[PDB]
Amino acid sequence: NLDSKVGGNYNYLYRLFRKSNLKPFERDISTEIYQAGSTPCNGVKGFN
Amino acid sequence: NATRFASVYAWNRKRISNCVADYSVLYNSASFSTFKCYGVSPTKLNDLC
Repeated sequence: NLDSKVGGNYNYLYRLFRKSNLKPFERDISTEIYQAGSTPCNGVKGFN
Repeated sequence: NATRFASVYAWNRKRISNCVADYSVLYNSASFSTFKCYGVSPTKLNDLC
């Protein structure tokens, strides 16, 4: 009833993909482009 | 690589079992115009049964 907006609220961000799972007491604030999996895509958009 | 394929309505369903599936050759062969998967990454298929 507050944070929800019509058409989606893009102000909140979350990291969906990463190379490896983080350990406890470990965080990632980096918004830089990283590889989304084990596919040799070099992080660039495309190639799944 | 077969000569002829079935029609879009006539499409044949081939059952594949009891063998090894190597998808690293088809990905690096550059024999496809486009390659896309749904819900599962292609390189993970090598570690999945």
